[PDB]
Amino acid sequence: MKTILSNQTVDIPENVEITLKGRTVIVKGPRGTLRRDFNHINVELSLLGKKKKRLRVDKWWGNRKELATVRTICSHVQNMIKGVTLGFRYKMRSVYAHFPINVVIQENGSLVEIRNFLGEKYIRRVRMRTGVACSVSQAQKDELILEGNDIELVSNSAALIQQATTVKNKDIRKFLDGIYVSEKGTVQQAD
Amino acid sequence: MKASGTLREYKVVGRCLPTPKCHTPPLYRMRIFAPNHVVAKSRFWYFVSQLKKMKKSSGEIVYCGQVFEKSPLRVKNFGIWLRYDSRSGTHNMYREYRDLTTAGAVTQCYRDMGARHRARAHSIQIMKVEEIAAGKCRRPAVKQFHDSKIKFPLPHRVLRRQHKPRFTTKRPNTF
Amino acid sequence: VFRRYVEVGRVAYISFGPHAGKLVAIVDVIDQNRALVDGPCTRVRRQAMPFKCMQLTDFILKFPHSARQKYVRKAWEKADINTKWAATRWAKKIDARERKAKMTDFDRFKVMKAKKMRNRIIKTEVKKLQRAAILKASP
Amino acid sequence: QVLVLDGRGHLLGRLAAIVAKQVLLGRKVVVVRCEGINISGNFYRNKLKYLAFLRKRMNTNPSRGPYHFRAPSRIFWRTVRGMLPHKTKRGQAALERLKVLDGIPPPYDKKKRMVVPAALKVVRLKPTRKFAYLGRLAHEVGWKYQAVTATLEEKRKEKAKMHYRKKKQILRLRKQAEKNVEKKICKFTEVLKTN
RNA sequence: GAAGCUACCAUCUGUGGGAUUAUGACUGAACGCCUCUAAGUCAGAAUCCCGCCCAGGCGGAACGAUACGGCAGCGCCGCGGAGCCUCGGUUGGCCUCGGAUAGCCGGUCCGGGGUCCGGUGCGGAGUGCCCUUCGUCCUGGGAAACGGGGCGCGGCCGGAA
RNA sequence: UAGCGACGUCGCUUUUUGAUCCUUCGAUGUCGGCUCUUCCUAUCAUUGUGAAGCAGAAUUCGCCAAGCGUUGGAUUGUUC
RNA sequence: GCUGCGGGAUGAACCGAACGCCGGGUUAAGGCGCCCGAUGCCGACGCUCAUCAGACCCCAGAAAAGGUGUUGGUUGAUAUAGACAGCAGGACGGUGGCCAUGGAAGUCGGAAUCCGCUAAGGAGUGUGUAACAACUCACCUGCCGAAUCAACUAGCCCUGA
Ligand SMILES: [Mg+2]
Ligand SMILES: [Mg+2]
Ligand SMILES: [Mg+2]
Ligand SMILES: [Mg+2]
Ligand SMILES: [Mg+2]
Ligand SMILES: [Mg+2]
Ligand SMILES: [Mg+2]
Ligand SMILES: [Mg+2]
Ligand SMILES: [Mg+2]
Ligand SMILES: [Mg+2]
Ligand SMILES: [Mg+2]
Ligand SMILES: [Mg+2]
Ligand SMILES: [Mg+2]
Ligand SMILES: [Mg+2]
Ligand SMILES: [Mg+2]
Ligand SMILES: [Mg+2]
Ligand SMILES: [Mg+2]
Ligand SMILES: [Mg+2]
Ligand SMILES: [Mg+2]
Ligand SMILES: [Mg+2]
Ligand SMILES: [Mg+2]
Repeated sequence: MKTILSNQTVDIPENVEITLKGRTVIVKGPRGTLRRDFNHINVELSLLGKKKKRLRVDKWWGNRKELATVRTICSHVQNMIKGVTLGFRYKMRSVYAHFPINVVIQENGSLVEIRNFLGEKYIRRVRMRTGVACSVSQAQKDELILEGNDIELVSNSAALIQQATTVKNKDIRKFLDGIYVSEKGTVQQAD
Repeated sequence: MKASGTLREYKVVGRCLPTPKCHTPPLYRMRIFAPNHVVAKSRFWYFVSQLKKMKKSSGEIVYCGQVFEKSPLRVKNFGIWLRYDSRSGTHNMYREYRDLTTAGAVTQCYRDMGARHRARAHSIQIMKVEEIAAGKCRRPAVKQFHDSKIKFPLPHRVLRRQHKPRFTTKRPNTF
Repeated sequence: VFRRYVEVGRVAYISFGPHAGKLVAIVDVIDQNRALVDGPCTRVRRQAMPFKCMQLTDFILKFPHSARQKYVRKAWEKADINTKWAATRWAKKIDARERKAKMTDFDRFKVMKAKKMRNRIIKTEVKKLQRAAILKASP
Repeated sequence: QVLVLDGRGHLLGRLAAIVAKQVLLGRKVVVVRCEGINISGNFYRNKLKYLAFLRKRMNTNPSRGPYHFRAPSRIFWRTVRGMLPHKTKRGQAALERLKVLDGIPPPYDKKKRMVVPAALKVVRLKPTRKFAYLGRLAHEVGWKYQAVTATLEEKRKEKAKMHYRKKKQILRLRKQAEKNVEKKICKFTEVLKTN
C-alpha cells in the first residue's frame, strides 16, 4: 500500500569501525575486515552518533515485497559484525556407521580430501572458499571444525562438504553416512 | 453511465404527476454523482424506479441543481459505500478516500474500483458518501497520512522530458 | 543523501503548468501524489498540485498544518523569502536563461563582437601559462 | 552530419525504434558500443527467447533460410531491420546509413558520443526490475570475441583517462587565466546578456 | 595371377568448456520463530550453445610481379588548361569511466580516506570555441611579443580495433 | 490419497470409427510390403533426480528430458 | 449474391459508409513506438513480473480445482484483567473406569464423558509399544512486549495446459 517510511536501527560495538561510500558497507574489526556491495537493495544507509555510531536503514514508498529487505540488510550487517568480532565456526561431525571416513587437510585447510566413504575408491576433493580454514579438532572423533569470518562463505563451504558425501542409487533413510553440520557457533566466547 | 472526466454532485427532487386518487406526492429527493445534468436526471430516474413505483412518464423532476463543496480548500476524508456487481455476483463494499471535494472523492472511488476490480461504471451504485473524522478512519493507507510533521523525500524522480532534448550528451542525474 | 523533504512549510518551485515559474508553500500532503500549496506572496491561490509538477528548494518555513492565509503570509514575510530568493545561484541562472531567450539581434551581434575580444586574450594568456608550467616541470 | 549514439544503458527496442525513425529521414546514424545495450526482463527469459528464435530454421535447407547472427551489433542491426521496410528500395537505401559496431573503433573513439534519454534504462525501467546485458547474452550463444572486446575497451578507457586529465588541466589553466586577467577585460555585455 | 578398386570378410581413429533445467543446498525477512527466495549466493546433467571437424559472403586483410623493342606503354611527385556522367550537402564540436537512495569540481595530509565550492547540473550540448566577413586606403586608443598563412626542412611516430 | 480409487464431474487428441458433404467427376492413380528423410512426446531403455508398503537386488509412481537406439524369424496380402 | 470505399495485418456476410471527374475543411468506425499518417501530451489513478506474461465482437483457443504471490472486501473471534508467535515450566487423583479378550493401562472399537485440590490438565489432539513405558497436544503459568488470528469473496499473475 506504499508505506511512507520503514526504518531499522542497528547498534555497533566499540571494537568495530564501519564505513560506507554508498550502498557499500565496510566493517573493520579485530579479526580482518569485511566489505559488501548492496547496490541491488536500493535502500538508504546512514550512520549517526559519536562513540555509539548506530546505523539506520531507511526505505521510502516500498511495497510489501520491498519492505522485507530492510530487515535482511540489518541482519547481514549483524552477521558481518559477528564474524569480524568473534568469527563463525561450524563443527561438522561425520556419521561412519560401518566404513570410517578418512578426512585430511591438504593446504592450510583450503582443500579437504575424503577417503573411504562408504567403501568407494573415488577420492573426493573439495576446495574451501577463500578465507575459510578447516581443521580436524582434537578430543573428539570424526569431526571437522570450519572457521572463518564471512558466514555466507563458512556455511557455503560446510554445505559443499556435506553435499560431497551424498548417497546415490541407494536408500536415503537407510545408509546414514556422511558429514553433517552438528554445531554452529563463534570462535570467541563470552559474547 | 460513463463517468468521463470529473464527476459532479447534483441534488435532484422529483414527484409523480398529480393523480385524482391522491395529490401532493412526497417529492422525493436524491443526491446523484454524474458528469452532467442529463445523465444525472437519467440516473435519478433509474434509482427512483428501482426504489419506488415511479417512472419517467408517470413522474416528473422538479429541480436539479449542481451542489458545490462547502470547503474546497480543506483536505477531508470520505467514506464511500458501494453496491457493485462483479462477474460472479454483486457485493457491498466500504472504501475510504482522502480528497478536497466530494466529487473528487467519487472520481477516485470510480477509478480505483475500475482499476482494482475491473468493475465498469454500469454496475456501480454509489450508496452513501459522508465525510468522516480522522479517528474513524479504518483504512491504513489513509490513516498513514494522519500524522503531523510528516516528512518524506521524492526519490528516483522520472525525467518526464525524454523527447525534448531527444539527442544529447547528458545522462539524467535523477536526484 | 536525501537532504530535501516535503513537509508542512516547504517552499517549492513550479517547473511546468499554468503557474510555471513561481514559488509555492506546501501546506500538507493529501494523497501521496498531490499536495495543497498556498503561495500567498507569489500571486497564486490555494490549490492542489502534483508532486512531480513542483521542484523542491532549500528554504523551510514554520507553518502549522492546514493553516490559514493570514497565518502563512505572516510567516512568509518573517522568513523574508522573496528578497533572499534573488540572492541565490539558482534564480540567477533562471534569469540568465530568460535574458538569453530575450536576446535581440543587436544584443546577439554585440555578444558575438565581445566574444572576439574576450576569448582571444584568454587564449593568449593560457598559451603563456602552459609554457610556464612546462618550464617549471622541465627540471 | 552523423549521429554517434552510445549503446550502453539504452534498451534494445527503445533505441532501435528511434534509430529506425531517424534513418528514414536521412541522418547517418552510427551506434557504438553495442555490447552494453540492456534488455528488459530476466536474463534466463531473454536467453529462452533467443533460443526459441534459434530453433526456427528451414527444414529442407538450413543454409538457405533464416540467418541467425551471434554478434550483438548484428543483433541490433537485425532488430532495426525488422522495423525498417527493407523489402523496398527506400529501406534498402536507408540500411546503409546505419552503422552498428562492437566496441569503439579508431574512427569513432575521438568523436563525442550522444545519448538518447528516451531509451535509457534508468528512466524506462523501475529500479527493481530485472534486465539482461546484450553482450553477455550474445557471448553465451556462439560469440567468441568478448574477451578481446573487453581488452580493447580497457585500453581505450585507459587512453581516454589520460586525455581527460589533459583536458582538465587545460580547463584549470583557462580558469586561472580568467581569474588572472581581471583588468583590461570588463565584458559587462557578457554578464548583462548572460553569456 | 601383377597393378588398381573393394569387404565388420582385413586394418586405424572417433576427443572438452560455459551458462543452466529437474533437484538438493547457503545466508535470509516478509510473518518476534521457521522457510532454497522476496532481494542476493552454491553444486548441477545423454538436454542448449560453443570447442574439434566440414564449405567458406556482392566480407575484409598481408605480401610478390606489375607490360621494350624500334617509335612505345604504364606508375610516383609537382603541375598549370578544356570538356563529359553522377547525385548529395550550404561552418566545423579533437573523446574520461560510471551510478541514478548519487555524483561533479577543487586539493593539505597519509590508488583510497578528510576538508572546501557547485548540485533540477553554468568548468553546464536549453552548452562552448571558430564565428553572422563585401572589399580597398589615411589616421588614433586597448590587446598582442606567440608572430601569421605554408608549393618549405630536420627531430617523434603521438596512435593498430 | 506409497500404489489404486467406485458413485459423480471437468478437459485434450484427431494415431480408430462415426455424423455433414465444403474443394475435387473435361480423373489428385484408391490396400499392404520394401528403401529413405524429418518431426512430435503422452519416455521402453540410456544421462542427472524426488517418493515407496525403497534392508540389498529386482521393481512401481513423477519431474527437466526426443541427443542416441527401440531388432532377427515361423503362418497370414494383410493394418492388426 | 446485385457492391465498390475507410478500419478488423490477411478476408463474403463484422464495424462505419454506400460510388460521376476534381480542390479545400471536417468526421464515422478505427488508431497515434517503428513498418505506417498521427500523443515527440514535462497526461491522470490504480493493478500486474510470467523458466509458457498480456495485448480489442464475429476472430482463430480452453475448463472443473488449487496458491502463506500480491492487491481490495465481508462476516467473526481474541488482546494492558499484558494476547498472537518465540524461549522455558507443569500437564495430576478417583481410574490399568464401564461392553470386549491374544493383547487396549488416555491412543485398533460401540455407547459415552463425570467428579475433588488446583493456577491448569481435557475419561484425553497426535507419534510410538503385541500391551506397559516414553515423546507430544488441548489447557495454565514464567520472560518479551502491542496488535493479532481464522473462514469466505474477486481483479492480475501462476499450476492445472
Ligand atoms: Mg535398489
Ligand atoms: Mg558454427
Ligand atoms: Mg566403413
Ligand atoms: Mg531453485
Ligand atoms: Mg466427401
Ligand atoms: Mg493426372
Ligand atoms: Mg500427382
Ligand atoms: Mg532424433
Ligand atoms: Mg448467380
Ligand atoms: Mg440490391
Ligand atoms: Mg455492401
Ligand atoms: Mg478493408
Ligand atoms: Mg450495429
Ligand atoms: Mg453498418
Ligand atoms: Mg476531399
Ligand atoms: Mg475513434
Ligand atoms: Mg509516423
Ligand atoms: Mg495461462
Ligand atoms: Mg485478426
Ligand atoms: Mg479458421
Ligand atoms: Mg485470489
